[PDB]
Amino acid sequence: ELTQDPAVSVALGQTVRITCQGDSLRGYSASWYQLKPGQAPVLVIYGKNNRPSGIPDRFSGSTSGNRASLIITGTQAEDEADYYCNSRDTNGYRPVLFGGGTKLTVLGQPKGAPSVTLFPPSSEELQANKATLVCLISDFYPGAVTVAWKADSSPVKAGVETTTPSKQSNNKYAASSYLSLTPEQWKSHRSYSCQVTHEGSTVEKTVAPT
Amino acid sequence: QVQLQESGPGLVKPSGTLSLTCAISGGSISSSNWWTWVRQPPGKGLQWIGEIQHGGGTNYNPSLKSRATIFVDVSKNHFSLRLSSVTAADTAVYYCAKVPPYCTSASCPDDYYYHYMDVWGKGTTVTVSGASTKGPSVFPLAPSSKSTSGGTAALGCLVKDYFPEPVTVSWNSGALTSGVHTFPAVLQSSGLYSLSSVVTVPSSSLGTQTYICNVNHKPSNTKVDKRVEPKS
Repeated sequence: ELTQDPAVSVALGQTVRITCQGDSLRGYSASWYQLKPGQAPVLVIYGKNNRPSGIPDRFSGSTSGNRASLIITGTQAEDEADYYCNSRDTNGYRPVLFGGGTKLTVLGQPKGAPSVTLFPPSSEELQANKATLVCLISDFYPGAVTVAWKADSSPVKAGVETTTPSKQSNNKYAASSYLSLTPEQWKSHRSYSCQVTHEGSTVEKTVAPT
Repeated sequence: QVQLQESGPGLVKPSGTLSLTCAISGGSISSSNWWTWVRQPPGKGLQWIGEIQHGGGTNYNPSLKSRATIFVDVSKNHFSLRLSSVTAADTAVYYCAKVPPYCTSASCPDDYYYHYMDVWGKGTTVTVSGASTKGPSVFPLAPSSKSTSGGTAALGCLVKDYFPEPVTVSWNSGALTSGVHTFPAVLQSSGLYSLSSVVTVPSSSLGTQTYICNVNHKPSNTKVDKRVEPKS
C-alpha cells in the first residue's frame, strides 16, 4: 500500500529528495524513520514539516494527498542510511503500514586509511588449550578491505574469519579478523602476521610467542 | 521523557512461543497512546506487528494475526508481545514503540490527525534456532601502544564463542566511556559468535588504574568482569 523509491544517491553536500506514495497518506500523512545497522529507527519528519528535537534542520518534508517527500539539504556522511515511509490506513481496522525502504547513498565521501591493531593469544586462553589472534581494523573509507594472515611468511589456509565492515560513530568503517589456532600452532612458528589491504595500500602487523 | 525498554529470551526454538515485554518509564501506560511492536528481520525492512491501547482494543498485522497477541499489565507499566509457532522467518530485532492517539471522526484536536512513531525502545534480538545457548569465555587483550597515538595504549577484552547474539560490554562499570571501541561480532564456522572491545587510555595510568571490562550475555544469564593487566 506504501511505495517508495528503493535506491537514491546524492553527492556529499547536495540536496536529496526521497518520495513515498500511497492512498493511506491522505488520512494521517507520512512519517519518516532513519535506520542504520545495529541501531533502532529514529523519527526525522512527520506531518506538515514537524521536526523532533535533536533532528538537524537540514531534514524537512511534507505530504500532499497520496504523495510525500523527505528532503535533506547539504547532505552529510552521517545521513547515509535506510529511510522508511510510514502511515496508517484509513480503511478497515486501520493497520499501520511501512514502505519498503529507501537506501540513501552519499557519494564522494573522503578516503581514510585503516589503523590496524593485532593482539596475540592471552596466556589464560592458551591454558584453556586454545589460541585466538585478534586483528582490529578501524577508521577506513571506503568500506572495502581484504585481510590475509601469515604463519611466519606462509599464507594461512584455515581458521580465519573476518567481519563485514561496519560504520563507526565517525562515519568511517571498522572490521575485525580472527585467526583460531591451537596452542601448538601458535608456539611452533616464529610469528604470525595480519595483512590489511585497502585501496592498493597494505598494512601488516606481526606478533610472536613469548 | 517517556522511555521504552524491551526484555525477553533471545533464543526461541522452532514452533515455540516468543515472549517479549516492554517497560515504560518516565510516563504512564494509562493514556490514549498506542503501544506498538515492530520488527526488522535481518536484511529486510521494518514490519509492523500490532498495537494496543489501555482500555481500548488491539490491532494486528493481518499476516501475523494468527500468531501474535499483545497484552498490557497496568500494575507494572508494561505491555507485552507473544508470537506463537515461530520459524526462521521470525528471527529479527524486535522493537517496542509509542504511537500518539489518532481520530477517526471530525472536530478533534489537530495533533490527532497525524500518525507517527515517537519513542522507540533500543530493540531486542530474537534468534529462532534449535541450537543450545552457550556463554562466552572472556580473555584479556593486554595493553599495547603500537597502533595508538603518542602517550596512550590500547587494551581490551575478547568475548569468545557465545550463542546467540547479543553481548554488551562496558568498562569500569560504566565510569570509563571515552576511547571505548566495541567491534561488531564475527560469526565463526562453529556457529558461535566472538567480539572484541578495546579502550585507549593514557600510558601513564597503566600501572596504577584498574581496568575491568563488564561483559553481559543475557541469553545465557552470564556476566563476566574481566580484569585486564599489563604483561610482564
